[PDB]
Amino acid sequence: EKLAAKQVFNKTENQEIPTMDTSKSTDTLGSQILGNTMEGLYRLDKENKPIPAAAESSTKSEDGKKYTFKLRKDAKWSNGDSVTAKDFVFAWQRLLDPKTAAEYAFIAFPIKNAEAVNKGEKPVTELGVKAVDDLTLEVELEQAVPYFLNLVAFPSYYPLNEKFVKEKGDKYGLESDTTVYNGPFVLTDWKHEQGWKLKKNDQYWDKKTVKLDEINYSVVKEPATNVNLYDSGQIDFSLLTGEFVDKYRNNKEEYGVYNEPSTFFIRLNQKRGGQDTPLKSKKLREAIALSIDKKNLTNVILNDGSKPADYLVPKGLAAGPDGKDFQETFKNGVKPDAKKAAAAWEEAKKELGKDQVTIEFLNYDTGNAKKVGEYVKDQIEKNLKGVTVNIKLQPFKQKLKLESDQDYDISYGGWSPDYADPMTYLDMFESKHSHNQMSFSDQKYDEIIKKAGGELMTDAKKRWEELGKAEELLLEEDVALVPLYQSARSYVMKPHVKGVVKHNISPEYSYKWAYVTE
Ligand SMILES: [Zn+2]
Repeated sequence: EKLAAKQVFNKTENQEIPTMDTSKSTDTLGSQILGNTMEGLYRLDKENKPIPAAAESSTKSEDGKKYTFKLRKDAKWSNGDSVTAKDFVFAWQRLLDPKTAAEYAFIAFPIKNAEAVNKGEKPVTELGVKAVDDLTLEVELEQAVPYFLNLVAFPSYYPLNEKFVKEKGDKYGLESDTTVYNGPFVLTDWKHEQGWKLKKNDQYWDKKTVKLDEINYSVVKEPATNVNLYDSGQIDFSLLTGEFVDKYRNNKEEYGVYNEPSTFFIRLNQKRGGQDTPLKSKKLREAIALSIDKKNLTNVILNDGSKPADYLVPKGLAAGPDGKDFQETFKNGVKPDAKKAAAAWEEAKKELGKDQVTIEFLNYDTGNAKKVGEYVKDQIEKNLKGVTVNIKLQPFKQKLKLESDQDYDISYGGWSPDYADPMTYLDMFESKHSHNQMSFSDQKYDEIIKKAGGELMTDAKKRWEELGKAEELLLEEDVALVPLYQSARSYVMKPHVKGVVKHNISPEYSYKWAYVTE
């Protein structure tokens, strides 16, 4: 295993990075690039376990509500500034400051006074996080969270250089030269919708461990172009979907499958801007959930190890107090049936006072997402005779803004867990939660969801049954959204590229331990 001369890793992504502002990032792509150009207090190691990163150690109080983090004196930002505990004070106050309008403010609510800060009841200075020293960060929690060292390894908890963010203002995080880096790599040559480079950060304290000199990224939206780039040696890595999986499936040196605790689904928006949509109809939402044969979607279109899913909480995310997987236990979801779909759609005509309906289907502009869109559109139109579904392709940045603004009717999207617990899928759909984005509201659901939260440390077992009935109320009774599949990424990786880590929680990839052999 001899090191090569060129420590260069070439890949593609099929979207432009939405933003490099840590406080406003909502998505797995920004998380990937931030998770390689920043460093939180902790990071996930090669087997997804939280280890000291920007902190060199941490202590946990008797009652589990106070944390003390000890930082590295030699840690520096890419502009030469020392990484201080005040960078953690600033970043966390900025994520929660109402004026920031951060859609991920909620992931910091475990911090003391965080939700009061985000509501605007107390000033940001009351946030349960203090810089006693340049190298000592103490953090007070509302209550004990056993996976808190995991949460500080999540990108929304990454630090920020206040002086740099204040100087760049509203340009902060939109450009590679308007972002500053405390991670293993720096972001350079960020050509919007084209590509960007990760270069080894010479100002990083653990630069001795980083072997890659650069990771090159191109935006490529067509799987056929990705297979050509890989075969010609232009790139070292490619996801595989559809017919393109068949060619590589048998190659034990290069082919892998990433089995992701992650699900894709159709969002049903009940209120577009401030006007009701046909999706207010419980019978229409039921009819859309019954009309999609998911077996043909995953076995022919995806073709990559993805499993059909009637459930939202993915299999292998978390296990209960008896060690049984959450999704194997409850097996929640509506089972598709074309005939039940028709009969529920007949009922839906009376609820709405219409026999013909036009719903806009919001979709990614990538090659395999088009085929998924056309399949679902053909399934709904075929089984709900009189429904017109108009597909709208959008790039990811623009698609995420339409969703957060609720300027859509139905949307195809996916959720990657923020933590190894079903609440990361379920909490989204409580009334007025940041990521509902479909004006779905059920008082029955909100009560059960928030009961499960204080209960984890007290009555963990009752909580497990509570969340199972809550997903049941959400999928089968209310039919708030339509799950499609549990994701599994097919890929090829060149044999000479070693040590690349796939994670269950974002950042999805770490490259700091990756190296190239000959
Ligand atoms: Zn290579």
